[PDB]
Amino acid sequence: GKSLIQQRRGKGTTTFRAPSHRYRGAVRYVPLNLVQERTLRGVVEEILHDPGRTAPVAR
Amino acid sequence: MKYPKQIRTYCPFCKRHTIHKVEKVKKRPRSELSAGQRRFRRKLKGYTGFPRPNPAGREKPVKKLDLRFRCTVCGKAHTRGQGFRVKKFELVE
RNA sequence: AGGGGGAACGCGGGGAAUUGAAACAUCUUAGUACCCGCAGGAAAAGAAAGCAAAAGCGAUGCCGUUAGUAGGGGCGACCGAA
RNA sequence: GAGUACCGUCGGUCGGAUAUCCGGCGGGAAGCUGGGAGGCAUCGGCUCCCAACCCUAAAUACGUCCCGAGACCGAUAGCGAA
RNA sequence: CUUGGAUCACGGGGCAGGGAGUUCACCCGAGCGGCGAGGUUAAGGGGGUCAACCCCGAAGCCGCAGGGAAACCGACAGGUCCGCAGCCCGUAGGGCGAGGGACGGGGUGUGAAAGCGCCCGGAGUCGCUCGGGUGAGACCCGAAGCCGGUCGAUCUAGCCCGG
RNA sequence: GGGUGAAAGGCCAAUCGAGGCCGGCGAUAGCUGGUUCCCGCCGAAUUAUCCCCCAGGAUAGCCCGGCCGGAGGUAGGCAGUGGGGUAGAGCACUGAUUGGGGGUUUAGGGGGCGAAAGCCUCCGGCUCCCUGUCAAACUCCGAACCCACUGCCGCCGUAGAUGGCCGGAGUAGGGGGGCGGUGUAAGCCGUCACCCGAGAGGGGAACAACCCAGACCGGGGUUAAGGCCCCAAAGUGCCGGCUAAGU
RNA sequence: CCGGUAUGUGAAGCCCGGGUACAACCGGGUGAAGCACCGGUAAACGGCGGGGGUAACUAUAACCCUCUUAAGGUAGCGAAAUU
RNA sequence: CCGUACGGCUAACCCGCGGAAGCGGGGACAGCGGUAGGUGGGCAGUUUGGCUGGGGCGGCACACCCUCGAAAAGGUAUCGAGGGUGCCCUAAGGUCGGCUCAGGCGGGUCUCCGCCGUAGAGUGCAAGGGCAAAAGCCGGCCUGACUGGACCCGUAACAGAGGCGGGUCCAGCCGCGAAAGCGUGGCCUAGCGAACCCCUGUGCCUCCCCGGUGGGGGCCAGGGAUGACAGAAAAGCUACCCUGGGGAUAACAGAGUCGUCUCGGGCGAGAGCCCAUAUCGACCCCGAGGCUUGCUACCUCGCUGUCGGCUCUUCCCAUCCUGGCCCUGCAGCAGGGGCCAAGGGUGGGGGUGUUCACCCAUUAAAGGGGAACGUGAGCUGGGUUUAGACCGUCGUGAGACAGGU
Ligand SMILES: [Zn+2]
Repeated sequence: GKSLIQQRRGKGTTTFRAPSHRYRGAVRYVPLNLVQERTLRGVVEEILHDPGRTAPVAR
Repeated sequence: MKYPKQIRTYCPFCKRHTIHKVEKVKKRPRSELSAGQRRFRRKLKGYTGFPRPNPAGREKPVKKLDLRFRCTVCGKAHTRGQGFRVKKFELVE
């Protein structure tokens, strides 16, 4: 027999991959060997639209 | 159909007519230390299909009668002709 | 120091199907075609924890026979040593 | 000369059949008053040999080549190519 | 090809050249030839005027004893008859009569045994050629397809990047 | 056996219900096609049993070549010893089949005098006598013809019989004509062994199997089937009778 | 398909007994998953009936008697691209 | 002493963060290796019979017995006619003795005596055959329904044979009977089956130098089955379909035949006010043609495969009108029925792919057939038989429909 879309997605072709080069970076917090108790302070400077997040991001 | 329990017949060891009890033969199953069964076991092993035929559900409506006749003076058994098919069979006096 | 090259011959691994059995599945085709690796002018083996049978031989390797035999096998078609 | 001889089990392979060889898994020795083989396993007797480390010529196979030959072809033949 | 071809059945424009029962291994038989209760050498060795020629080499295979699953046991170099050819007596016929046919006796297996089966009264082996069977591409041509390893998205399908 | 598919099995370099290229590969086939000089001697079969057998094979029958052995054999007929159940015929068994008569009354449904299932019958039945019809699965009878054996005729045979051994095949779609079963018939299935197949020549206008007749080569003559007005070789032939419709 | 598993069966291994001067071998016990069992699920696959009788002339049956299913085709549309 | 179910820990192992070093979380689970059972068209390899007046659905003529067919020896086929077996029986089997059946008549009432009775009954089960001091019924005793072995007939003629079946015997041990004699299942003809493998019985031979034990192999006999019965272990679609071939085999036109079909005839029942024949002509009997349809399977499987329509030419007569005549239940006008006659004519439209059939309005009348169902190297292209898709039914499904679009 022939294949399914289910089954062709699992190989990783341009017909199925994510175009992540189009997105803004990943969103993580901070590594906590740095945040022992120091309670960093920061300032927001921009709010932006990400095509891979279904949510705005902030710099 | 009715057969007696004891019958007076020729015993080829005593070489004369003695009295004989009538026994049916009870069927036992195959042994594992036999050569055919050994062959079968080693041909079933590994990656194969099935190497022999497998007829499932093959029988006659009526089967013949194995019958052994055992003397009383010596206690040795023997066969008495060929077999004959009947559906019912019961031993009596 | 290695690396790449070399018809056929060589050592080591992986491994089909057509076909035959007047179908076919165990078998056969066949450890074949083909694939991967490693060497040479030859390679590989080689000096008994062996063969044998009341007698004895004395490392390996090649030819001729043993022999279509012992023996394997839907005990079928067929395969097959020392 | 130890995960070795050996024992069970699985897969492959062999003529190797309850008696071939290779590998995986689980167990596993004695060690010179010692140990192995003798076609199912075990007991006894007798016969033969000392594994788990290494090297080794000669007789052999081939012919991308050479010499030399031929009840071979003779330009639609003979190698695909005189 | 067909029961059946002038056929409204197939092949058939003309000429020249090419073009289809081969080779091996085993088995059954024959037409000749050699030795003969024995026949025959293979690999190989030696010699030579060196791929021709000559001598050695019987390992092995067949045969001389068969029966039986096996253990095991282990036979008639002629006792009788009928009789073809040919020979002898003859005048039509009669006698001996190889080879041929039929009895009798024996070995063994099976069976208490008798009887039954195979076997026994000396001919095989070694070659050349031919016919055939079986297997190998196996008289010549013809498949659709099955398996293995490499090549391709300048066509066309889809996606990304930059226009 | 993978890709891509707004899904049509659509596209993947004029190739897609699984690409192209070399290899296994001179794959296999019981199916179609082909198979190269001359003369001479002999000369078939398409049918019984078995096969997932029915377009194919094996065992036998039917042809050929060699040899052994050694004296009978029988494709025809005459007489005899035996067997048989067909055609035809008939009703003696099985079973069917018209009607009229007697005799007895009933297995049973119609009624009346049924004073009450009877002494009386019904219309049926049962036994006989006449009358009229039948049989692939009937026979008290019964041919022609067929088979086996024995003896004689006749043929073959010592220039080698019946018979036996060894080897090489081909044949497993048959058809005309006569007989039988089935079928509205055409045809289907068998049987017989004369012909075509595998058979020239002479005639039927021509015709595979209907008649004559079986064929080395050169020549001569008489016949067969059938024909004799012209085509066309040979009679406008002879006697008796019929047809008027080109029958 | 899901869930539950008290109970039955259910392979290898392990344990007991017999046998084997050892093994093969025989018997029993333990015994998962699955099956069997009990339940939920139809915008899950699919399925959704017959024979009779009856009203003031005739017709028709609003009605009743029965045989019967897991349940007996609802609203609508209907000789239909389905007759 | 051996396992377990559960709770807990961190030090193996997995996760993350991080040059690293370590820190955090989980944790002896998981993952990894080896083994055992299940589920499993997700992927593969294959099978899915044959005969068959084409094939398929149906049946079994696919193993056996009897009668006919069947042609007076033997043999002889068809999807030929008519029926049966795939068992039962310790007696329904062996023998010995005694006795006779069904049906009816005549007595007696609702099994009793006598008689006639060739079998008109019965036989374990079909048909045929056999059988009367019996081969039937009534009884008494037994188990030859045994062992070891030879030869011959059939299946299967003539003429090949594996397995099965029957028959004539030798020897042994036995039964019945006074004896002779009979008895190797059922009066004869049906009731069943290879190789390999396994089970049972019996008593002997053998396992790699020798000898023991356990276990294995062999000879002989009996049994477990292949019904497609001289023996594979086994379901379907193709309209996307491919190859090799077939007129050995259908649909299509031809040939053959003519039951059916169209067109007719003989006879005279009866009907027609009465009157057999103006007209009609039953029931029964005899035919032509080849324009319907079937049956068969002789030609053609790549010649062409087709229906209707348009265009164009020609023929038959069994005559619709047009010409000429005869009978009438023919007053005239007309009608009905028949003879000669084929020179000419026989048209236009509505729905339907239609042919035919139906309808309208006119007309002298608006006939029926053949020519490869005339005519696609002449056109068209509506229907029908490809590949796309929809509905209804059938099917678990792939899918099908001589059902529609
Ligand atoms: Zn005894």
